[PDB]
Amino acid sequence: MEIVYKPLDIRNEEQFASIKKLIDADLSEPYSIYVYRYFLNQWPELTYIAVDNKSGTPNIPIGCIVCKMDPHRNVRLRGYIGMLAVESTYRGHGIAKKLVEIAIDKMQREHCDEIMLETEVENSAALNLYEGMGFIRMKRMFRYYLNEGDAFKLILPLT
Amino acid sequence: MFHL
Amino acid sequence: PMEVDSILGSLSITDDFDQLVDVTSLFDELCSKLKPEAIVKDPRFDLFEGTHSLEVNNSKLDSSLIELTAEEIEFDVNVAYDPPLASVAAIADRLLRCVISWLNDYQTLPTTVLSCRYTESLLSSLVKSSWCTGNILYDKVLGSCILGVCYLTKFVQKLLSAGIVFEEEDLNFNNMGFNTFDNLPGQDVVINSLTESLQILEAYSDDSLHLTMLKHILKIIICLVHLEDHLTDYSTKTSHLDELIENANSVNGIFPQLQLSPPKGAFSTYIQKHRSNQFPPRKITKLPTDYSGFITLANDVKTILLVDKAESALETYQFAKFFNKLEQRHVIARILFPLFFIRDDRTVLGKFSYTQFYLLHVKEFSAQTPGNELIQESSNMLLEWYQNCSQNTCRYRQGFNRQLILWDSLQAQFESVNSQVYCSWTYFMKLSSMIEFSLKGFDLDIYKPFEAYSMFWYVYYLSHHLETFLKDSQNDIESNINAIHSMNKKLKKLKAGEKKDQLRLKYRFAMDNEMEQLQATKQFLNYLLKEINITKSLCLIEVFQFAILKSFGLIDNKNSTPSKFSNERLIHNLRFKPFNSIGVPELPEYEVFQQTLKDFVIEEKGAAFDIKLERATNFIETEVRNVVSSIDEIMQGIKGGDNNGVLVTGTRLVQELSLEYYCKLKHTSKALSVNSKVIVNTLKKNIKNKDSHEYKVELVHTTEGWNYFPIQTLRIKQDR
Amino acid sequence: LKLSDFIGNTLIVSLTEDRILVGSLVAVDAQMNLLLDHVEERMGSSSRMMGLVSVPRRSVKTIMIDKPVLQELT
Ligand SMILES: CC(C)(COP(=O)(O)OP(=O)(O)OC[C@H]1O[C@@H](n2cnc3c(N)ncnc32)[C@H](O)[C@@H]1OP(=O)(O)O)[C@@H](O)C(=O)NCCC(=O)NCCS
Ligand SMILES: [Cl-]
Ligand SMILES: [Cl-]
Ligand SMILES: [Cl-]
Ligand SMILES: [Cl-]
Ligand SMILES: [Cl-]
Ligand SMILES: [Cl-]
Repeated sequence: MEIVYKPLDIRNEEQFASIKKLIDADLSEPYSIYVYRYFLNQWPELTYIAVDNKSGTPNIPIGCIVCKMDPHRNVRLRGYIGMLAVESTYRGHGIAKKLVEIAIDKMQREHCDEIMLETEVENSAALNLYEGMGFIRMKRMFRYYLNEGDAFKLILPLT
Repeated sequence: MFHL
Repeated sequence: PMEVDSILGSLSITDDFDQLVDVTSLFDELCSKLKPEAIVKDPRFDLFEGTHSLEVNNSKLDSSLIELTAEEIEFDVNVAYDPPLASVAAIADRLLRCVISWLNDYQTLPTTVLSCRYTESLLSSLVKSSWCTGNILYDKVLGSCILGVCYLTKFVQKLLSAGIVFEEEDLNFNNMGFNTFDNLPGQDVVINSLTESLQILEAYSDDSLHLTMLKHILKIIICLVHLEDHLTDYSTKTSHLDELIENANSVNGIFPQLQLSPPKGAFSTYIQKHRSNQFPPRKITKLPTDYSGFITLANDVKTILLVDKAESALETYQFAKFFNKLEQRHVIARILFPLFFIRDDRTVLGKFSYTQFYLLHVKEFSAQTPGNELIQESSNMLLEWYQNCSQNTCRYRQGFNRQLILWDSLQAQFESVNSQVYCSWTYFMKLSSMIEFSLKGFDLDIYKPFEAYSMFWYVYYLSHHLETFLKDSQNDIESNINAIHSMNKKLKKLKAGEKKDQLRLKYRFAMDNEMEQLQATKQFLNYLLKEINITKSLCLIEVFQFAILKSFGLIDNKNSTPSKFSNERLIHNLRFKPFNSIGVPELPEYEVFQQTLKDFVIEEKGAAFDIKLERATNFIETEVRNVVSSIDEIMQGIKGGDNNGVLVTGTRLVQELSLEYYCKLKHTSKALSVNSKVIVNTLKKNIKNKDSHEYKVELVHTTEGWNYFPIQTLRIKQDR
Repeated sequence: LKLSDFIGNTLIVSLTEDRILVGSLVAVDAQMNLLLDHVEERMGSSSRMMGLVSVPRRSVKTIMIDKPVLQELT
């Protein structure tokens, strides 16, 4: 298994469609097509995909992470991780971890002071991933995901 | 994840 | 399809527009001309505003693609489905359990109350009964039932219009554009309609299980219409609240005997597919199986009305500190409390003004008596503190973020004017809220196990400053009591004369106007010192437990997993960001946290390690018993009352809840000592095993313990 | 006739299977995906409002604009 991590090619639309195809299977909150075009078209450099070079389909995205950055309050830039998903047959191989690393490293190159994200309290897989990278819980939102459960606001300070 |  | 009006209506869809030009060929070639990355839009428009968009032909986001059964489409409000008595009861039963799922289970309004085709029918005619079935049960009996629940939701709307709690997380009110204006009848009409339909059931000669349940259902709906009385008239009467409990208890035993099946399509997702809807389709959540939610709702509202019986500022203070602490109250009661406490005539409980109510808290805490902007701003600050107590378990801690920086600003403004009596009370409220805000994070699983030492020692650090402030306040009050006592000593030595009359005149004046409050505050400060030392000792036990865990090498005060992005100092400052602008007590430096930990951590080895470890465990087991003794003393004074003369707790309104709080606090105390024995016995034996186990520390909530102090339990690490 | 002229104007977008959407155009991309606001969904006799709706390219059958509105755009 040979995994290659690529920055999003905005002109590649079949790659764009496979990103939505993958994210939509593993999300609880459904996203319209303009949810994706809000992230990818405005922040193309902050979306990465993972492909398997030795697989039968080399360029198909088996995993991807989608991020954005905006100035928080007035004096700080806050990077945001909105979407992260890995194919079900590829989990447990460190793929998502390296996708988060290459995303936070990119946002750190773009002079982000912090990375923020929300996730369910019941998502033990995602919590161990982020908190193991230095994230800490700053907030608990009551029924943020409705009947899915409460949420944790995670922040990783960079500067 | 992202939730509106 | 085969409907006549849909056929002719297809011609009228374009009638409003006089001329139409096809632009599809133009759009395709122009969009084909654009670069793939570009999006044509109004430059003013923010693309984030398009994230709440729906998508057509997307099953998860298109309301038009909802699949319905034939019965759900064909349901007619005017058809009286057989059997009438059994179906009306089954329909009415579903509606009340829909009310519970909406309010108790935090479900959306379109899924529960508005899913009923009869509810949508009654509200639709009011905007301009609604159905005439030809049967007395559907037309009048059910027509009264639908009106009662519709009147209930209108009152729920007015509770949400007060802005007390947060919409769509504490309570959903998505009515799909339903505005009944003033067309909805008043309370008198709704109750009489339910009473007239009730007397029809009484006059019925037949007797059945379905009739008996319907008898109670109309009675329950009558009680829900009477919930408005606690707001409009502020009545403390538990009459209708006792009926609602008793009728629900009678119904819960009837559910096993009968089985109810409503007409197919009576309750469906039909309203989402045809009425104006700007939200994605949503399935109908599973409904409750009993009427226990009505009992919980009625008990919580009964508790809210207890605060009207308060006579002192301490009784209102302790009520807010206990009514919503043990478990989150019903959202109806959590909204009703700030509206019942802070009333329409700008008075607190109808007895005190905003400034009077604040001056009570300072008088009863400082035992001293003296309308500017500082007092006015502090009075508004105190009321927002009361209103935060009724928030949910998450918003409760979030409310302190605003309070801590505002209390500190308020205290600094008092110090600039050198008004030290008010400055001290503001400092007490601030430092109390700092401790509360910090210990609440353990209840919400905010802190990870490696951050346990940082937070537990910080609260201990804060608790040491609060005990110091409280003990000096009691010393200042003690000297005032002795000053009055010394006058009595001096009067006995004095011969009868004019100067003895001056001292006798001032002794009685101080004895009649100052002595009683100084005694009551002295006993109240005894309770505060006992509670803060209990809270202080528990934090120290948690710090000693963490140090033992680090001494064995199981946990560190930082993240053990390496990462190439951040550092410990940045993460530590982020954790303590809210306490950064507070000058007194000053937030300890990052180095003070580190150096203090090394004082507790045992770096010795062998026999020297075993000696220092025994002193640490011996403190845990000893201090736990000393905490149990202090908790036991408090529980006796709460049972005995405040007029005993030793302690003053002001827990008369929340006696049972306060006793339950300390009993849970006593369980955690005993649990902390038991766990320290397990940790020592496990890790000592584990050192002997060269191929020992690999452990990880987890913050565990004791079920019947107090969750502000979780047990640092170690568990075997197994791979997935 | 640039696409920027059409935004903010009411478009009559007929969906692929007997559905009519009437709403103001907010955004359009290179793949011809439409974002409409104040959408009114008309099918047969019934009618309802849907707020902000997104229409993919495949779902569209035809797009039409009122002729008086079109001439004031120029
Ligand atoms: C989160 C997710 C992408 C992980 O995929 P993955 O390729 O297996 O990620 P990784 O293999 O790199 O895991 C790295 C770390 O995360 C943690 N982790 C990963 N999978 C875990 C699991 N099933 N259970 C507990 N922890 C897990 C572990 O700490 C792991 O480190 P370790 O292997 O040393 O124990 C996958 O679970 C998923 O698709 N979740 C749904 C999408 C989502 O909710 N994302 C987060 C919302 S922002
Ligand atoms: Cl592809
Ligand atoms: Cl039904
Ligand atoms: Cl007080
Ligand atoms: Cl008092
Ligand atoms: Cl003053
Ligand atoms: Cl406490």
